[PDB]
Amino acid sequence: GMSTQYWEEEIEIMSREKLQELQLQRLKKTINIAANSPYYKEVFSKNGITGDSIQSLDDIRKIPFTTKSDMRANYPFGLVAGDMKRDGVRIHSSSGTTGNPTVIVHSQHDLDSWANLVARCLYMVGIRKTDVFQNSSGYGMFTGGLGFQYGAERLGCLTVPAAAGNSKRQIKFISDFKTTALHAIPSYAIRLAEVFQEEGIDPRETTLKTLVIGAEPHTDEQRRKIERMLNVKAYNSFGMTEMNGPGVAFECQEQNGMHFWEDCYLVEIIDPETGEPVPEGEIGELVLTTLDREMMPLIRYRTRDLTRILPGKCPCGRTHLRIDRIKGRSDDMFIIKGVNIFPMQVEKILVQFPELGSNYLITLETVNNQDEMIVEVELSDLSTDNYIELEKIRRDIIRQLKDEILVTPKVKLVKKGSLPQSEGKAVRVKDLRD
Amino acid sequence: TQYWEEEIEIMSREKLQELQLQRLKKTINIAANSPYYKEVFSKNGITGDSIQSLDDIRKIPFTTKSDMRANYPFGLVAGDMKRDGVRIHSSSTGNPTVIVHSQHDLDSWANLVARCLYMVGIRKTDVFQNSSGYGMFTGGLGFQYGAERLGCLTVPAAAGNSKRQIKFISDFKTTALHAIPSYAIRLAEVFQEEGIDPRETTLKTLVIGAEPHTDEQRRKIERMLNVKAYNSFGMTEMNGPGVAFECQEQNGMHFWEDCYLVEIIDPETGEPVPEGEIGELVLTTLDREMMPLIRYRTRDLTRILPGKCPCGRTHLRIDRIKGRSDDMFIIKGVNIFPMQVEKILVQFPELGSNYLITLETVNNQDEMIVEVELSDLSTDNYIELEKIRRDIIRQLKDEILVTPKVKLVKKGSLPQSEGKAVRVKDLR
Ligand SMILES: Nc1ncnc2c1ncn2[C@@H]1O[C@H](COP(=O)(O)OP(=O)(O)O)[C@@H](O)[C@H]1O
Ligand SMILES: Nc1ncnc2c1ncn2[C@@H]1O[C@H](COP(=O)(O)OP(=O)(O)O)[C@@H](O)[C@H]1O
Ligand SMILES: [K+]
Ligand SMILES: [K+]
Ligand SMILES: [K+]
Ligand SMILES: [Zn+2]
Ligand SMILES: [Zn+2]
Repeated sequence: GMSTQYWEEEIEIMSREKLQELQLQRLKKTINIAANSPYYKEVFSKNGITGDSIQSLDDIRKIPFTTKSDMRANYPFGLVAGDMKRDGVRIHSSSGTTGNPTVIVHSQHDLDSWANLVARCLYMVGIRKTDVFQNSSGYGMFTGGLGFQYGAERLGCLTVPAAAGNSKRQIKFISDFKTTALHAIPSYAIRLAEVFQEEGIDPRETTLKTLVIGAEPHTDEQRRKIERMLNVKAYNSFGMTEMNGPGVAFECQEQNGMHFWEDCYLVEIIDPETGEPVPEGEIGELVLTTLDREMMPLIRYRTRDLTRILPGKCPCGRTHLRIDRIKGRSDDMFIIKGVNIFPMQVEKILVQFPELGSNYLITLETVNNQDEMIVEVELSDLSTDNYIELEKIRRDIIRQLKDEILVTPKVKLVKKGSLPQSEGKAVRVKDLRD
Repeated sequence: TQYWEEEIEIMSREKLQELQLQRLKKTINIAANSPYYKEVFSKNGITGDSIQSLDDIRKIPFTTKSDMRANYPFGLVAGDMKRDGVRIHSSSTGNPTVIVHSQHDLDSWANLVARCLYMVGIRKTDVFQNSSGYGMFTGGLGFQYGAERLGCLTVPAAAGNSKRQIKFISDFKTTALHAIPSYAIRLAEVFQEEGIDPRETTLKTLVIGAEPHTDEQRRKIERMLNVKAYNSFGMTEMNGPGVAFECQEQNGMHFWEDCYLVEIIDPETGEPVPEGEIGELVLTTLDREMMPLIRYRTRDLTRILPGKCPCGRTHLRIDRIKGRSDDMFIIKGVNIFPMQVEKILVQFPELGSNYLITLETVNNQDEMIVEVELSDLSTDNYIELEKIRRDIIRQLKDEILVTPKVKLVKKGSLPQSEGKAVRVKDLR
């Protein structure tokens, strides 16, 4: 607190009263912009939302929630409010070809606001322009790639856009370029420490000092295990494509709850049953409204993430609220290797193969500290194929699943009737991870 | 014509040489701070007064790939990397080359890419899709920063997943696409597989590079997708994309002489070739500060196309890159380039674009086999296709001065590489 350094001091230690004043000003601006989108223009017309409906921050509960289903219904540009042809500079899309994915469109302002938030996060945990920042996140459509790339360049780091995979190349970059800061998912940070030992390098004696980990749920003990393996300080990083990507919520150097940047997001913790705010400090669904987005703002978006607001002031001096770890979700979505997957994406691929039966089972396991996804599917006794032909089909199933869910799964063709008789519900994901 | 930077793109040759000399002296003074060029300049008596004319650059020795491997990773870094270094890129072997950029270097690079896209008619109203690999490879971030700088609605699709590439083009109404020539053909084939006419999409402009390709292969891509395709040159050492680029005349690639000093040197003598002859492309960065490169031997073989261009731009044009020095192979003591084989295969419409040259040793003698896929448009029978196969062997024996074995294979039988297509497989 007495010796804490801030990227934007005036905003990061802003009084709660002036912070709420800033939220209300940006909330009115966001509602007036979103009114230009075809989607929110209909929502505001149906629910009588005018430019005078929002007079306080509590007036936001007048607006209905925006769901993933509504965004799929208005795919691809139903929620675009700005001039996409003149001001639109980027699209970020979620995985899939069997269904309508999620699309977020950004203007140059939106990219700058997003890069500033990521720079604010990196600076908060002690990362400076003198640091060598390596990003092991996937690039392309994944917001983790370009998100940290623009943020680290904005801070002034010597960036190493390593991208995903190739552990031996990740270790080569750290050794040759003297990397000090690394962005990786918790499970891959353990893999890199393992590969360091395989190549005869002490993972505790590298140039690494700071680690940024997120994208998937992990315990505080898992993080402390990563800190001991690599002799580093690891910080929890939260974000999602709908909210830009990285830079949404981030731990401070106290490593106790993730500070949510309330100047760019309005945070609500909602009871998934009633749809009403939970008692202060209880676990509920995270519902978010963008406050600095102009091309495609999102109002009261149901993340389906479950968390709580941690009570008490933080010793770092920052007044922005802190959320607890995200330990689960209120929908059927699962995360493997940091990638979000829906079970229907797997089913929509399997049904295309007449050699397969309708009964399938997706099992998630931890092997050698790395996450593995196994897809068991029964064979239809209609299959008039031998071993060589069925094995060629199995490889095609792996290929079509890899293209759809963006992770390589293990496909096992099992005998008809071998898989256990389900309760008759769509619950077909058996997670066996700790 | 419409220009991104009119004052520079149609600048008089006299003022363009004046600009080159000013930036050449600056580059030499900056590079003198690097451990590598500090030794090179001291050994060769290169001072701040050695360069008085653009011809005085021939006082400085060449920088090779071997020199960069020897000084890997930061032996040629001239600026303050800890303070001002904002990115490291790696080329696509042994230890890959490393180029370190400052914020100035990234801005100069992004500006050159936006200048290129604007030259071929791409505007902020276009939807730009980049199918280049994203990460250490300069094609990803290089075209991303350029297209955003111009103001395009960018689609960072990255490499692979053809079904997803086609979905983005259909749903986001993509108008401009960056792809390697071989992948542009793959996308057109996948369009047909998914029941979409590849000639009836929102695509208007294509940017193709990385792979050496013939003009006829480019015209084939233009007919498949009903687009205008433009040749894009670049390399990690020279930033990446935005180095050289065709104009709307599609006749030679304009080299941006405000950021690069171009030399065509004879690999034997080490002297400049007679004006317009084929030699090794030797390049010097003019607007790089963190890690400038002086007289770098690219290993690329090309020539400077003579005459001014009808587009009005005064920047010189290079011909297509016939091939790299490492791409060349030796069979029966005869030097042969893979592009010599491709230039003959493309003039047969019965053949596909996918081919593979395999080199083997049979009975202590070297043998050269050329596998080439048949196009689905071939309505010819056995006797007619065999007459074509004999004509292919004949025109090849006359071109490469060696008799090869030509085998017409089924469409899709030859392997497709993830990145650049592999045209030569040496098994000796
Ligand atoms: N730090 C984190 N801890 C737990 N879950 C996280 C964390 N960061 C992200 N997630 C999960 O990932 C989701 C965001 O996924 P996504 O939009 O695909 O972005 P990304 O490319 O980073 O995975 C969140 O809604 C949440 O469920
Ligand atoms: N337009 C082009 N036509 C032919 N060859 C090209 C072209 N662009 C690049 N190349 C080749 O690729 C080399 C650069 O490769 P590299 O630095 O690894 O970049 P990249 O990631 O795009 O492959 C050049 O030296 C040249 O041999
Ligand atoms: K730096
Ligand atoms: K995730
Ligand atoms: K645009
Ligand atoms: Zn704090
Ligand atoms: Zn021209």
